Amino acid sequence: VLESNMFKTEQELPELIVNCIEIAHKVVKEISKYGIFGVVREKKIFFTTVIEDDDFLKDRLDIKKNCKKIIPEDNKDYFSQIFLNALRYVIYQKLEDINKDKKENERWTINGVYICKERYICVGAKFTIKVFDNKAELYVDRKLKSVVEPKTRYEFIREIIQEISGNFDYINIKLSKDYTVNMTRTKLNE
Amino acid sequence: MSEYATILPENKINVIFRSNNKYHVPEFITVFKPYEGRDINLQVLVVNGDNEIYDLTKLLFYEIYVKDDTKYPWPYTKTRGGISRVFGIRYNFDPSTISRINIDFISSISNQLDMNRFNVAVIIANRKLTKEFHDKTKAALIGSRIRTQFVTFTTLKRLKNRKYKATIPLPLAVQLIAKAGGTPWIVDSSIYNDLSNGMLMGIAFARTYSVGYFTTLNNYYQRFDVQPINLYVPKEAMVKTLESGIGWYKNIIGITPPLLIIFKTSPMHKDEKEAIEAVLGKDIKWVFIHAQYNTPVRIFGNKEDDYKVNRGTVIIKKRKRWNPNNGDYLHSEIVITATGTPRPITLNVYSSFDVNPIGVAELTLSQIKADWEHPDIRKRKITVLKYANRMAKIIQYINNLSSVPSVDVRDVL
Repeated sequence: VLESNMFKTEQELPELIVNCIEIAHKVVKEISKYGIFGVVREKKIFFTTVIEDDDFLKDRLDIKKNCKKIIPEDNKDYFSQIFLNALRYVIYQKLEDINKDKKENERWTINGVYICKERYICVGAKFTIKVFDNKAELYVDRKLKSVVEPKTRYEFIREIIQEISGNFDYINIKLSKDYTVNMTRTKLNE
Repeated sequence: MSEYATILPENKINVIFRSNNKYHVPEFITVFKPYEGRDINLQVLVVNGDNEIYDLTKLLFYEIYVKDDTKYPWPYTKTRGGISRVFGIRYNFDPSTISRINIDFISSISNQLDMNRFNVAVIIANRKLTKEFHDKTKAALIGSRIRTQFVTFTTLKRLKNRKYKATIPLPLAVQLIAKAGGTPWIVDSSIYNDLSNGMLMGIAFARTYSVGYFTTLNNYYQRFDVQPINLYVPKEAMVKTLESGIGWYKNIIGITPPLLIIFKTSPMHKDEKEAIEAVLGKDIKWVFIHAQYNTPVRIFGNKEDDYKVNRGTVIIKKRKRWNPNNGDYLHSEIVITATGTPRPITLNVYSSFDVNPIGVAELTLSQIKADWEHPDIRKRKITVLKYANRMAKIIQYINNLSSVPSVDVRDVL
């Protein structure tokens, strides 16, 4: 049995009920800090959120609640962007804990989703999301913004994932109060 | 299992040589000699070179390729000397005839070409000339007897570095063999039965026209079809090119192909699907492969080593949401990890039947080795895509496209 850098849901993604507004590409990036995960298409922002307060949701951003029911397989480009914004939110929330007792040159930041982790050119972890067979697949790879042994890559992805989820073998990206993508590291059976 | 890994060794795929000599290593052309060879009448035309470059030219094309006193060792099953002995073909080169040209490049080369005396015309020049005037030269000499073979000054200089002197000569004698009208090898056609006669059309885009490089399952017969486009091939263009390819296949073989394999660098489009099912109806099976030379996958090994995974590892994931009776055709996905093949490959398979994924993996590996430029590790790619793209590149310079069907693979290779 071999390992990999892939985490993915063990079941088909349930239908994603998404709210929407009309208008943006920079807006979706910024509002991902607070918990609003959206994708910009047909001049609209189709988004999910973890904010369980309509007034605060409006203040951060009319909002068509539950306006669409996306199937990710038929709308891979929607689900991928929403998932990436949710992942960025998760990492942003954990950044304060991560950067507690580390040197100022050894502090993680966000620049897919890239965590520029060690700057000299900086080496970091890049995240990619693919929808396949109505399932979500997340890839984390060591990148430079070069060629290293497999061990120095495995131990790098392990650090980045452990400092996000606390366990290397899973990660939970929350899309909304009712939808949470639970991904598990996949061990490709020989 | 729907998502697993396996090992597909190169020994299961093969290439053929004289008298049905089979081995998985293309570089063993030196052992079993070219499958169907010809005679090489060489013409070397050094362009803007200093003395040392001319001594290097004589060293390479005269002492290493002709003189038996210069006992050059060859990669595998070597005896000595040069082309005429190891390959068993008639190699003729006169070092006193080397032409000195002070370069307008194409005209200067052309005045120095003698098609009545020579089959091959090696052109030696620095990297800038070998890049600006490679495809232009290949196109400008379509239909002529002489086929050109470019060699840079840098490769000649590397003949002094010992290790490079022991690896460069073969990936130029094999190309000389190919450009003389010879066949270094043909693909082991037996590989296309684990996948479950046919075509292997590769789709490229001359940036505009669509290029379909059609070929048999052993790469013995080849033909380019060029269809203007008014990336994906529209329905009308794909229908036309498929009809033309099937006509050629029936002309050469005598029947329509029972299985059409297609290669692209983009996912199958709706128009391509409609055209495929319109020309092929429901009787002829089709496999379509969207291939990328990159993969986000990064598979790691166990802790008893430094997380190293044996080369040849292939990751199969069969899409369960597949049903060909309602327009759903994306069958599976194959990730060929590789260090030989320099790049990893990801293959989105579309299929009208239960196409075996390791079958298409073997297709892609046998099409990697099918390339006659398989030596020179850097240039290792899928054959049909590679030469479809070569034809796409040189089509920008061909004027009378009506000659495209007559063009040979050796005029682009």
